[PDB]
Formats: sequence, structure tokens, C-alpha cells
Amino acid sequence: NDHINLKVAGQDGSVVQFKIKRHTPLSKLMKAYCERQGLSMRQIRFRFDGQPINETDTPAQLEMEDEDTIDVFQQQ
Amino acid sequence: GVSEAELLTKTLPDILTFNLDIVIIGINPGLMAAYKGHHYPGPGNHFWKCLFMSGLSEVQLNHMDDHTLPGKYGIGFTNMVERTTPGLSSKEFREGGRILVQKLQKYQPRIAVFNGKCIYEIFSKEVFGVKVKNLEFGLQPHKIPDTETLCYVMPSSSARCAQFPRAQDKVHYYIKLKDLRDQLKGIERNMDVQEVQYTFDLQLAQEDAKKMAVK
Repeated sequence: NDHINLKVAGQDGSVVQFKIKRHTPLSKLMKAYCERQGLSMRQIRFRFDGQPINETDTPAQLEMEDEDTIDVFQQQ
Repeated sequence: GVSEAELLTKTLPDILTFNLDIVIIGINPGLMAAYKGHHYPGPGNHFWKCLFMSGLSEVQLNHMDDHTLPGKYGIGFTNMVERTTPGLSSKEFREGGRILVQKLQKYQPRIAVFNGKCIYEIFSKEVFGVKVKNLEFGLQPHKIPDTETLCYVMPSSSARCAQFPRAQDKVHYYIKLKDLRDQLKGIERNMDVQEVQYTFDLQLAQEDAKKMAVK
């Protein structure tokens, strides 16, 4: 349950890098992202490896590695 | 009726007390800030939004809440130049710096947060004498003379700031300030999700800033 870095890249050219434990639910990362970006979680969708990220997935469960990148889209 | 003495120039009182964790320092309060009687009124400034998106405030606060900050959040406000005149002297900055340093040496907050490189560049030359070569945002290698007060610099919260067009482009500095604040008080926050870095593309950021504006 070590730490790994994950980047979240949006369509506005920004990239936010987070450090997170392998067994921490990604829901926490997604919420932190929305809060710091001042975005509502309702109009945002996160994807990794072309697959939607559900609220219970963890980096470990998704076999994510250090420095992997998550895609985020604003459903506006 | 009887008596017409309403003057144009108006002064926004500082919000300072002893034992504060943070003191937000600006160059000079805007005209509306002075007339409204509160710090960083909207629109056109990202301070209050950044305060919330960084987690420094529990809920989204606004200028009307500035007087509750010292007690609830350990945050205060002050400026280089005290008087706000409608529509920049060298002497003012000189006499201003002396008075500012004096207020800091008096109240001695844990952290002096400079709102914008400009204010710090002026302050640095007048107090430290140094001209600051290649200034970096964040914690500086100087404490306020005769105090244990740290100096922290972040981009200007004004929407006019061109280097960082959006509030989101400034939030990372507020997050790191929260971190510093926590470490100083011995508050052990959770290290489950840590924001290591924020990177942005200027062109897209300013375009995006414009779009958000028209809307």
C-alpha cells in the first residue's frame, strides 16, 4: 500500500499531479480534483486506459503504475 | 442637508490581531474594497475562491466574512499603502514599508503572505535591501527582521494578473500555504491524496479565462 503519483490531465492544457496510496479509492482523488479546480463532480467524467473510473476503484484494483495519467472531461 | 464633507479618499482598516497564523499583505486596497469596507470584494479577484478551493476555508466565504477570519481561521489582512485614492509614489512605498514592517514586528504572525511578486519585490528592497534576483513563489529565505515571521509569496489574487489567468492557476500556492500552516501548528493532516504539482498552458489558460468571463 505504498504511494504512487498520478496525473490528471484536462482539456484546458492543465495537469495536476497527486500522490496517493495504492489502496485509496480514486473517488477521493476525483473529489480533491473537483474541489481544487472549483468544478462540480456532477459535470465531470474521469477515465483511465479508455475506461470510466467508478467511485470504488483504487489504483491497485486498476493496476495503475507510478506516473500514470488520468483523462478528465467536462460534460458541459 | 446641513454639512457636506464626504471625502473621496477612504481607508480600509487592517484586520490584525496577535498570534495570527497568516496575514495576507497587499499593495493597496481597491476603491470598492475601501467603500464596501471589506477585503478583496468581487468581482475581479480570486482570493475568496482560492481560499475555498484550497481547503483553507470550510465553505465558500466572501468579503463580508473578513472580520471572522482571525478568530475562525487565524488569518488577517494588511497592506503596503494604507490610503485608497480613486484612480504609487516612491516615498509612499518607502514610508509604507517602514510602517508595514512595524506592524509585522508588532503583531508577529507566523506567516507573512505577500499577495503578488510586486509587493514582495518592493518590500524586499526596502527592508532587506536586496533587489531579489530570479524571485520564486513560495517560502522565501528571509524572516521579518526581529521576528520569527516567515515570508511566503504567491501570485497576485487580482484577475488582472496575466501570468496566472484563472483562480485554478493560483490554488496550488494556497494549498502549499495550508500545508505550511499545518506543519507550523503541529496539525497532522491526512496524506492519502497529496497535490504534488500543478502545470498549465498559458495560452489555453488565458483563452479559458476569457470564455469564463463572458459567461
